[PDB]
Amino acid sequence: SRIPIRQPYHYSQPTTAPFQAQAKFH
Amino acid sequence: DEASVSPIADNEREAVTLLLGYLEDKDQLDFYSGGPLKALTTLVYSDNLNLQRSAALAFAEITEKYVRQVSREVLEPILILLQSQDPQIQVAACAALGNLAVNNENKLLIVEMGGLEPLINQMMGDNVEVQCNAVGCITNLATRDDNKHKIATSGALIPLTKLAKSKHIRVQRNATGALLNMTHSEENRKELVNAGAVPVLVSLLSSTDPDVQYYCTTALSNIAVDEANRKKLAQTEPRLVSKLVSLMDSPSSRVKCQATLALRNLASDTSYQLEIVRAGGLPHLVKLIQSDSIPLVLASVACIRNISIHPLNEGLIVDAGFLKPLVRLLDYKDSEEIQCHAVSTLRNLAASSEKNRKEFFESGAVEKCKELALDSPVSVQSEISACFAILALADVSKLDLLEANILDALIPMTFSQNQEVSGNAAAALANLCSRVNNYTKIIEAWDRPNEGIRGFLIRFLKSDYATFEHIALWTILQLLESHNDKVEDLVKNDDDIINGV
Repeated sequence: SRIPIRQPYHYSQPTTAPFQAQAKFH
Repeated sequence: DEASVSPIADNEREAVTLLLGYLEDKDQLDFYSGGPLKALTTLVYSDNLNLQRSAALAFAEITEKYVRQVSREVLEPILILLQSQDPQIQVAACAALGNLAVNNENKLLIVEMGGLEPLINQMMGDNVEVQCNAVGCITNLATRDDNKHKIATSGALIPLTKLAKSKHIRVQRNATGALLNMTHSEENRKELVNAGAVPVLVSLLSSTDPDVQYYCTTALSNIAVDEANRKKLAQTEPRLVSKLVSLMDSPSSRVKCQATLALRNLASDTSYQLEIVRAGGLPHLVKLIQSDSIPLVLASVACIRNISIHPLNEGLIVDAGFLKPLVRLLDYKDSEEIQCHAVSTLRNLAASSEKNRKEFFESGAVEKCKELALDSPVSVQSEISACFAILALADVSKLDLLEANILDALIPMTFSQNQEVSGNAAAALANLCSRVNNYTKIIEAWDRPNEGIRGFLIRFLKSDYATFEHIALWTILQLLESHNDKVEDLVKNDDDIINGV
């Protein structure tokens, strides 16, 4: 019952993908 | 004039002949300045439709050729061509504006000169080519952080949402690309959600087009970053989880990766921690952590790290055969992040229940952990430390751990200057000494290795960390109440008792 507790922010936190779209024209 | 007359004014004939002169020596002369520019300007202002068209085609081909930073005066005429009603002029002018919008400064300059409303009204006309090109302009302009705010608060998200549903693939690609580029900041994401473009994206996860489905996957992945968004999506579109899960086996690999990451972002919350497992994503992930491609491995192990947080999933996760691929991932030395994710996963699995413990041990997890308990980054050391601290609380497992020479790993870790490592290692060591039927391995490790338990107690008695002093004392009392003569006279050394202050 006295297990070590995981920190509330101890997980793989979400990130914004760095990809940016490029336009294609005529 | 006096000898003859033409339908075209003389300044414009001037412009056309000069332009003819320039278009066949592009090499030598700069076109965004001087002669070429005044020619093109004159042709933009003209009465004659054909000359205007000629100017537009010129601009388009030039901007297609090379992109540089340009002045006010390069932009105004193109902005006036944008005001035209001639379809092909609109096409060429837009294409030129986008080719210019490739360069970063030109993005800000274009938006600041008010190109947004022209582009928007172009997008709401129903000529497909000008839709494609104008939307394309918005796409390229939406790649500068300064702009996306102003783009969002201009009302362009409505025609973008509209055109993202186009039956024409070029338009759809540029549109979803734009919508994707509107998901790099939190408030842009808020604005994007408000426009009601989320159901469109979620639906377009089923697109057969590589570019479209990748853009929508990345966009949704970016939206899942915000918690409020996650909740609202869990409420609004329930099908998302399923579709992403199926996208983990897409033809294109970047889609598999990005979808896995989206599933991680979602797995930040518990409802998704369960619903991903219901959707049967465990197989895909098992396949993925054993893969060659390290971005897939990274995505998948981060994802499973997040999913393993919820206790109720544990059994399923073990019964899907995750343990040994994870232990295998512990051998990966070159990626600290993969190690951290895998060991953290192991920690989660162990911390959840005390039921499939046997399978956990049989996976060879503890021996690998012992192996890396000193030769690893402080992150991995910390997670291994927590893991040991967890395992050493199972009374039935205590003697087995002691027998596997776990003290040879624990005792040195209590020297680590990291609070987590030293602390949890010392706690584990302490709980291994508590109420076991056999104090053999405890005895053998009294002095060896690394000064042994005696050294440990002596040191931690003089720590200022109250908790550490207390785990030392408590250890001592647990050894005194062991009912084992040998150890009780091992305590006869009073380095311990005059330092027991």
